[PDB]
Amino acid sequence: ADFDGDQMAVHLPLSAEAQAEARILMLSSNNILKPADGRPVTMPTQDM
DNA sequence: GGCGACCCGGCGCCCGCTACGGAGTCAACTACGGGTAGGGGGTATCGGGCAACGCGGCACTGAACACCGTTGTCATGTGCCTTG
Ligand SMILES: [Mg+2]
Repeated sequence: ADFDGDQMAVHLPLSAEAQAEARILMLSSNNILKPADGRPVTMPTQDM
């Protein structure tokens, strides 16, 4: 997702189970490593 | 005469979402006959508006008895005086 111009859908987990999964499984901070080859993907390089 | 290419048909698909324009189009006819449906007309049936009149507590009716309280009342008992 570059910032040239891009829209991103936002979805709402409703049930207690859904927000539980989103809190535990689908969290942004528990997916540092890319599943393709198990290397970091959450440290981009453009500016920092 | 099954192999064989080849030929052909015939089919199967062809990243993701939002968000983003409108446009809308060429050749019968009449007669009948019914039946439904509308309209108003009139009619039986259901629904809305009022004071007595159901109640009840108690209250008055005190009236007529009852419940103590009272000073009415009586015939009948002590104390002093007179005579045996
Ligand atoms: Mg982009």
